[PDB]
Amino acid sequence: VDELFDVKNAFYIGSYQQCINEAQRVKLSSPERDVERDVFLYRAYLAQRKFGVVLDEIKPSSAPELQAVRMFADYLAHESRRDSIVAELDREMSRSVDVTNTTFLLMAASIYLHDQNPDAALRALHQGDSLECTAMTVQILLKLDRLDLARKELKRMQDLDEDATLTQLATAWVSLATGGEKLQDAYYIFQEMADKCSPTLLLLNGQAACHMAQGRWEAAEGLLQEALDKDSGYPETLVNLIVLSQHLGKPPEVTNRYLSQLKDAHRSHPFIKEYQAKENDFDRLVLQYAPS
Amino acid sequence: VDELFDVKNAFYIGSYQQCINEAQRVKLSSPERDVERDVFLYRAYLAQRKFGVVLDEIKPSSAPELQAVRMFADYLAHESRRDSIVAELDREMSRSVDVTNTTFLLMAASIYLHDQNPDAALRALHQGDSLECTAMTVQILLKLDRLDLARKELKRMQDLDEDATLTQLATAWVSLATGGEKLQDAYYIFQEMADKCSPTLLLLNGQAACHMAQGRWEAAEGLLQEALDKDSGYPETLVNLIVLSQHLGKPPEVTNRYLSQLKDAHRSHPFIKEYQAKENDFDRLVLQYAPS
Amino acid sequence: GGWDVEELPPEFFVPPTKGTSPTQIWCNNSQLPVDHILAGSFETAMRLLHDQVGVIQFGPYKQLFLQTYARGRTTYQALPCLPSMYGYPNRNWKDAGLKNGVPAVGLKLNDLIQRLQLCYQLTTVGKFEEAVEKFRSILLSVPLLVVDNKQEIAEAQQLITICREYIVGLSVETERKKLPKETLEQQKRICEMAAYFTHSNLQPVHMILVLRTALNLFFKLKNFKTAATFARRLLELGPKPEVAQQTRKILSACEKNPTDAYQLNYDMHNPFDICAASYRPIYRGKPVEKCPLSGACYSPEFKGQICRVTTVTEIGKDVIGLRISPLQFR
Amino acid sequence: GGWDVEELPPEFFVPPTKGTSPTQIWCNNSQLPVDHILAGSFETAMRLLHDQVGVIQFGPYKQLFLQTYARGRTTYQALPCLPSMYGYPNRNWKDAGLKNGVPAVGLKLNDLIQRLQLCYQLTTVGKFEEAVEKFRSILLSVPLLVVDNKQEIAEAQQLITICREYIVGLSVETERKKLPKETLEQQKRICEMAAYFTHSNLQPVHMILVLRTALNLFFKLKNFKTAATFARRLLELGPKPEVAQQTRKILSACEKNPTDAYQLNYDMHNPFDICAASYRPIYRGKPVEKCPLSGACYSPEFKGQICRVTTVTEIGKDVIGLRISPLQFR
Repeated sequence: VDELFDVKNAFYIGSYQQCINEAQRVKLSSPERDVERDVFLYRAYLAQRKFGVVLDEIKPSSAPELQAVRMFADYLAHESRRDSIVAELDREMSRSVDVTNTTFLLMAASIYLHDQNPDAALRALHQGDSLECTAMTVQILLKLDRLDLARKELKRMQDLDEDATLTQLATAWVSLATGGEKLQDAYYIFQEMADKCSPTLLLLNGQAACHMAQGRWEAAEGLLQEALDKDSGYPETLVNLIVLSQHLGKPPEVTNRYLSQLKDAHRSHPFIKEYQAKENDFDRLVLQYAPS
Repeated sequence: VDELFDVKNAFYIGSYQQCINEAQRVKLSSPERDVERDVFLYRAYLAQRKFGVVLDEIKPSSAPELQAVRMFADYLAHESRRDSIVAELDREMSRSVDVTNTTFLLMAASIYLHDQNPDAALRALHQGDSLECTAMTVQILLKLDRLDLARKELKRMQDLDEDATLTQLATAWVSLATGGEKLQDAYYIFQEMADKCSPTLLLLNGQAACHMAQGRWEAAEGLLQEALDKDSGYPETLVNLIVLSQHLGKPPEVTNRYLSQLKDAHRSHPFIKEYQAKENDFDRLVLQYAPS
Repeated sequence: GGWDVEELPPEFFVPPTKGTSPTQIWCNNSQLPVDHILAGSFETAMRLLHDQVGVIQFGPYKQLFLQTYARGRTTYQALPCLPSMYGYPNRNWKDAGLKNGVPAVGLKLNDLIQRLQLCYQLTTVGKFEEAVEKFRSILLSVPLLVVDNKQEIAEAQQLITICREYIVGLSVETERKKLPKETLEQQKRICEMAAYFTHSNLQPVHMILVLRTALNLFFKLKNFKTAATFARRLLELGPKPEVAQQTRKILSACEKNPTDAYQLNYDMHNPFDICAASYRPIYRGKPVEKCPLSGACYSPEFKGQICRVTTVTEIGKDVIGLRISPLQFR
Repeated sequence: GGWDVEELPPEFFVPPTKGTSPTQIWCNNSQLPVDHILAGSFETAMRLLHDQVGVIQFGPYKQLFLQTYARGRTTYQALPCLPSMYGYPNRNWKDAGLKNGVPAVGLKLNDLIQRLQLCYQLTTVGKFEEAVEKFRSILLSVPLLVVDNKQEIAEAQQLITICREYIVGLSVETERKKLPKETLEQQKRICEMAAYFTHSNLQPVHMILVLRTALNLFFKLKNFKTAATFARRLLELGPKPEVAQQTRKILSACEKNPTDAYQLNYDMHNPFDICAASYRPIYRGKPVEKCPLSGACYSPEFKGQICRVTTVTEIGKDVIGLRISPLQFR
């Protein structure tokens, strides 16, 4: 049994502060486990957008896995530096990488996904053998609308460890993309993790998306209101509330309030940029049917 | 269909000689129509100021309708007799009148209008039921600056016979007094009667007055010159030419020639008397601001 | 014969290539404009609106398009610190599969029929500009419906007709109120417009107010013969008692002098349509060009122009017809 | 709020009574004298002329009044053998109605400006009596204008000023020609008048002739210092070559002896106005009574008398001012 079970569990379901709290309490029964714990601790500070902690505390003498976390933190914190970091990453990968260092591969692939380079991220993940590497592949494959490939990678996680948190979570993502009967499946996975641990923003919206996919808008309203009460700035709640509002017949002034609230979500969800893009697409197509 | 259509038509548009000519040609298909024809024949001789024909040929044995025409002729021919004729007319009316004899009512009302008694003339016309009685009421009402009452009487003629010559003519007189868009209406009525029949002095000046009311003085010049060529003595042409001259910037010597020509118009148009009256009014008001 | 068996068995690291997005699947499976707007395919949606219902000026659609776009997809986080996922909720979700999905229905016909009531109230209290805005929103919203059966397609068409009647009527009245009342001729024109408004097909409560207005105006004009018939029709709708009494009083005053003073351009016994741009009558046989979506009638000078009612269509364009149901694609 | 409805319905053979005549409608709607003269209301027209522009002696207006009266109404026959009808043409005929009409414009400002040219020619050929008559007709005609905008009111006022300048100038010259030239003192008076005529504001062609006259007279007097300045001003207007040469000759003869022999009553460097009745200068500060219409200046002995220029006004009467446009009644 894994001494870091609760720590990784808290991190993957989005319960970052519980992860940080539980990492600072566990006893150093190795130096392998010691570094693994510190990796999740700083990844949790990353998830809270507290990049300063990561950047200040991981020094050039710190372990290679921590250097990978700090690489990612440097990227997230410094927009001006992103293109150069990506460039250096490209060279590292072309040169030689410790393939057993899955923490490094996951950080590299994270950076690539944010730099909108799923090919590079998948190429990096392919080199690793770990459960989170497969899970991140499942996710990226789903984003590429390759439900078939995602199903194969998920089957790998299912054969290796059926009861693992990452395996349940990947099962839910695959189910949410499959639709049909499988949607109810996803819901209970999300529910079962909420009622073992704690209902996080991530799990609240997972459950919400399952309900909304079945057309059960009133059932989703409670979940979204609870998520809105926990954190007024989590964007996925705001987007889902727009969808839900319109399916409950509420006035356009509500959709407008959520759209204005989303410009201050201070978390980088693409929805507003896509929205403004479709605003520009529309203006241009107006001038195509009537060249004023 | 009325055998006397052309005869009455010619008379009402002022084409007196054509009326006389066409009356002497029609075939005696009744004794009712016979007397009606003779009435218009002698009214046409009246219109040509040939009172001698009327006075000599209508004898005391002639029909009552002809006696009414000859009454009017006696009045027009004999200034010294006018006040006595009017007196006798007053008594006849107070005593008993055949109300179906519209020819008599029209002759009585003619005499009253010339004796400057519109009340008596309207009172006589009220007793009759015929299209010319209504038309003569429309005319007298317009002279009394009661466009409202004239509109009601005109509406009566319009409901009874829209296409009748008297109804068109009354429509034009009402339009000429209404002004505005309706002026163009009057013009075409006058024009349409000229281009079905013949352009008479009466129709030429009707059209002229429509143009002048719209301010279209140059458009009126042609009509008035044509009327002047047909009859150098018709007064309405002379008066209209005075107005037109001044609106075309011509010298006061032209207005003076028309004013001198009007003293020999040998038709009794009131304009010269009103003019000399305003001459006297002016002389007197001069002596009011400076009692020499 | 035989059974169910008596095909062809076939013959580094490469990053995979993308599959079709679920929004593209939407566009493939649907010919209804709202589904394309939910998919984010604005251009194919505009093509569908132009060919089916005649939209050419799409400016006044911006709100409807963007807001519809915003309800199309849900979003949820997968792994921490990575870009979130999108969900694409289908209306046929029980059996959509990978290839057959078609998006959830976000605007239902009865939402619109409910907005009708706020339009009606606005009209009753006299806020004509705001009632016209709300009415036009319902009108432009109707082509974004998704609708099951033939009776709902009927109801939607009736709804469009209602919004049109009210828009052209209130437009007539708003223009009559902007006109001068000095000349007799100017007053004749005002009465004409009030009489046209009488021939709009509104709800009895509103037709009572338009007949009250017309009755007053034709009474001041002294057109007592036509005013009398306005009074009789108003009395037949069954107004509230105080109005019925004032109306009966005006009616017996009209009948104690049943004469019209002026010929106006208004035929009582002759059906016409109101030119929605010049506010003159187009009598039933004469040439007319129409709005392909609303049914607004226009005098032919205006063919090819932007309909004053809908504000987005081409007068007189030939079109497929409104499409708002799977039924219409057998 | 509400609508547009939320009045009072009321309670033998008799000959009807007359309505208002269209000429009375004219008088009601207009404060311009010409409109009242067209209406046949001479007394109210005279009141307007007296209060606005100061006419008290109306005799010399008889022609203008009567002729204006004669253009006011048209006439046409209705039924045969009955008294003819009158028509009352309105300038606002498109929208006059029953109550608002106001008569057609029969004298336009440019007709008068055109008559100016015949006045000028008459002056040039030397027919002073006939030029004064034509000038006075233009002057008295100006208050019978009807005029649209403020610039035309300006032009009309300038026109009045022009007619005045020419009338008083030619009056001065006509009186100088009637005076004896025997005494030295009589000759001094003649020169004085010629020098005053120099200060009239005429057209350059005419100011050249008045300077030529003055130059000759002041040269015979041996007032070579003032004669020299008349010569220099004449040369500066640019006369025809033969006159320029004769003038340059007289100028160098004046400068070869630049002495004035006599003190005359004529101040070269001092602006004055010419008393239009006694033909003496009234120097710019001193007391003066004026014509309220033309601007003729008079020495104060003459206040209350009949202006020699216009021949119809009261010198020095206070008046509203010329009215010849609807503009002036806001």
